[PDB]
Amino acid sequence: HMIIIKLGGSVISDYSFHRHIVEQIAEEIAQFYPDESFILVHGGGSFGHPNAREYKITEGLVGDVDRKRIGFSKTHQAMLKLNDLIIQTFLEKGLPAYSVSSSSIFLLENKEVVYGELEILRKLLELKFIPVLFGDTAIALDKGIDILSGDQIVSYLAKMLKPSKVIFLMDVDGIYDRNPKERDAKLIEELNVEEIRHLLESIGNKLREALKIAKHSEVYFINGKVKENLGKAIRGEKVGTRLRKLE
Amino acid sequence: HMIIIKLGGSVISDSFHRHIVEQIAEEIAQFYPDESFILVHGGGSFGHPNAREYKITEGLVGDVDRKRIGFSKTHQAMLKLNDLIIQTFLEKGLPAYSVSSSSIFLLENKEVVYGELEILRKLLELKFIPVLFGDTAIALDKGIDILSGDQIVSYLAKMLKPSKVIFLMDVDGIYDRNPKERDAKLIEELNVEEIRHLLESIGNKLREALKIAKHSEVYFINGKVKENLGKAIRGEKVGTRLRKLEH
Ligand SMILES: Nc1ncnc2c1ncn2[C@@H]1O[C@H](COP(=O)(O)OP(=O)(O)O)[C@@H](O)[C@H]1O
Ligand SMILES: Nc1ncnc2c1ncn2[C@@H]1O[C@H](COP(=O)(O)OP(=O)(O)O)[C@@H](O)[C@H]1O
Ligand SMILES: CC(C)=CCOP(=O)(O)O
Ligand SMILES: CC(C)=CCOP(=O)(O)O
Repeated sequence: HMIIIKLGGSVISDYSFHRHIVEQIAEEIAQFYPDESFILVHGGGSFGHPNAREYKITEGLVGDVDRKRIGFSKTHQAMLKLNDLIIQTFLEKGLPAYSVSSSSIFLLENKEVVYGELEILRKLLELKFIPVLFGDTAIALDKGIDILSGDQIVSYLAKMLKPSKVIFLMDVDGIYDRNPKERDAKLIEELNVEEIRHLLESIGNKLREALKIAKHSEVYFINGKVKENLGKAIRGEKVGTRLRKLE
Repeated sequence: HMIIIKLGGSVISDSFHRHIVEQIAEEIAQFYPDESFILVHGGGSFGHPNAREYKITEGLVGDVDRKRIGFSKTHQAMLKLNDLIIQTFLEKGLPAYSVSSSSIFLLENKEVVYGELEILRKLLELKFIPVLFGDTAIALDKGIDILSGDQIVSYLAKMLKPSKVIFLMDVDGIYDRNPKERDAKLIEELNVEEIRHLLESIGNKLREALKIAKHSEVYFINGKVKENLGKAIRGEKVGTRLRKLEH
């Protein structure tokens, strides 16, 4: 009875910010809160990618370690600024969004969460709060520092909290049989593991994490810039790309 | 071999005293990275108004829908002040990293009864400087509550057992009478019996200090004079000194 919604990076922003679509997402959620429990995870957007790439966080604690520590902290602060933008938008619509710093509760190894703290998340959901996490800088056991993607957060949360469904808000209507740039690109309504592996053999992080998530939850990939898509996915109606739970 | 420094809300705000934070950072730089440091700061003029307004200390009672929104608003203001302090520390070349207190702690009777400490340890190991703040917090009894900096410091003292805990205050230390009286005398060496004498006649800080002294040496110093922090870190004579309890 809990839904995890992953706000795409290109969805919420591009240091830009699309207030209108965040209001749309909040209004959509308000039609189901507080009857359903929601965890939100928002991407780095135009706030975290600048500093992460400028400081090359994914390289680890190598070379100029002092500059990399400073940039680690600056990138986290920028992500906190974006998180505040989103949280304020959600509060304005009457929804009690509450911020949870991903780097405070997660440890990384090989881009994957290998250590987590979920009790405060559980209690937040129990008191009918909407916890809002974000792709973040994170301490990595192998390379000191790394970038924890929102997809990995969602996969850890999926395998630990076993939500009812996981909804990915993307810039496209769902998963396509080819690159949507191409002219003949067709949208896959019902996704299966066969076409997922076929697509991977030729974004890929998203398909891999979705393969893992589908073990525990039903997955949706929808276009987050159209309001009714979120409600349709929450209500289980036909919308976007559906990846049913692997049985 | 690690020192916890608690920045009182009166020296960091009451508003933002950038110069005092800059002095604290310049003093800390004399020991980084040979000494491990954790920093906790209060609400000052950021979390105190919101917490007084939304009546967070009453818990989840009355109009709870407003209480949740105010809980979140207070946390966001705390994050804003935290960012001010963090950016100040970063400009001076110290890798201060923001740890969200409400993300890793759970309260009962205003005391931390649940806590996540592994990320703090990993931050200290990788020569980072964690910076926590007095915060809003989930309470197991009243739903929501205000987690003060003194309680954070007492919990971290129990768990991590720092070499010392240093309280930065508006005054030179613990006095005989109130410092507003002309004849007040500064107690340069505090013991259990002098503490107990003082309580029977701020008191929260003294109770927490009595608890902390079981694990660590405590210093009460004036945060407005730059050199006091370094005098306390090196163990020199400064302010009030509560030695670690023996038998
Ligand atoms: N078959 C496909 N179906 C859907 N999207 C695709 C496909 N092939 C390539 N893409 C592109 O990959 C992108 C995936 O975004 P992604 O990188 O997962 O977001 P984030 O940066 O938040 O992780 C989409 O914007 C889309 O343009
Ligand atoms: N016996 C005393 N010795 C020293 N200071 C005192 C005493 N009694 C009251 N005070 C004053 O009361 C004020 C309360 O400070 P407090 O708000 O507890 O610190 P913080 O800002 O860390 O919470 C202090 O600034 C201090 O000047
Ligand atoms: C700070 C940062 C780039 C986090 C990861 O972003 P995303 O969730 O992978 O879009
Ligand atoms: C959010 C809030 C009122 C924090 C209070 O912290 P502190 O007791 O001033 O250290």
